[PDB]
Amino acid sequence: GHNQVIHQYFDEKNTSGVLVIQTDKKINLYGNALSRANTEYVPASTFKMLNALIGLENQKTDINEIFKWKGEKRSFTAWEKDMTLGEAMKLSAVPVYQELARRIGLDLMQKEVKRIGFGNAEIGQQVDNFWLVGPLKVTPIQEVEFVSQLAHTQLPFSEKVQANVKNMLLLEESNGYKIFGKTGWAMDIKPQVGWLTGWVEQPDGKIVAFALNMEMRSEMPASIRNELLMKSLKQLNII
Ligand SMILES: [Cl-]
Ligand SMILES: [Cl-]
Ligand SMILES: [Cl-]
Ligand SMILES: [Cl-]
Ligand SMILES: [K+]
Repeated sequence: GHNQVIHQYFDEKNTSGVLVIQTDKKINLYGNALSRANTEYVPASTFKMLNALIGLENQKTDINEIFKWKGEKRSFTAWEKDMTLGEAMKLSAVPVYQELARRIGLDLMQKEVKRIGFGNAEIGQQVDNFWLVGPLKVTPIQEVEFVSQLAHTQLPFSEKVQANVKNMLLLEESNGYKIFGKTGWAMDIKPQVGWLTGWVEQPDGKIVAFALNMEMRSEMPASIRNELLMKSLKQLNII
C-alpha cells in the first residue's frame, strides 16, 4: 500500500503522473506528481464513456447499430471498418464518436455535460472535438468519481444505459477479478496527456475505482499506461 514504490514506478518510466484510487468514497493519491490529481486536463477518449451514456439515453443510437466506414483515411487501419458503439469503444475509434456527437448536437451535449457536472463542463462551439483539444477539462479526481459512480450505477442516467456502457468497458478478466476501464491520449496538445480510468471489481464484488493520469510523449508505447496501472494495482494488492 505504498506509495514510494509506486513513486519509483513513475520515476523509472521518466514520466510525470498520478494514480487516484477511490475505495468507498475514500480517495488515495499515488505516483510522482500528486498535484496532477487536482489539475484540469482534457479528457481525451475517456469522454467516450459519457458520450455513449448521453447517446444511448437520448436514443441517438443503440448498442446494435453498425456505424459505416465511408472510406476516408483514418489515424489507424484498425478504425477503417464498420463497427458498433462498443467496438469503437474498445478501439477508441474517434470518428464513430464524432458521428455520435454530431447526432446529439451542441445544445443537447452542453446541457447534459453541465447537468452531470463533468469537469469544467464547457464544450465550446464544436460539438465534435471539445474533448480532444478543449475547451472541456477534467481533474483526475473528478474522473475517478465519475467512473466510480458509473461502476455503482449511480450517475444521473437510466440503469440499463449505465449497464450497457459498463459492458463496453471490460478490459481483463482473471482470478475472479474484473478490470473495467477506458484509455485516453490527447496527442494534439502540449504537453500531451494520457489517461487510464476505470475500476476493479474484486471477487467479492467490492469495487475499487482508479484514474491514472500522466504526461505523455510520442515515442511512448500506448501500453505504458497499462503497465504503470497494472503493477501499481498489484503493489496496493487490489489485484
Ligand atoms: Cl497518499
Ligand atoms: Cl509528488
Ligand atoms: Cl441483438
Ligand atoms: Cl488521419
Ligand atoms: K521522483
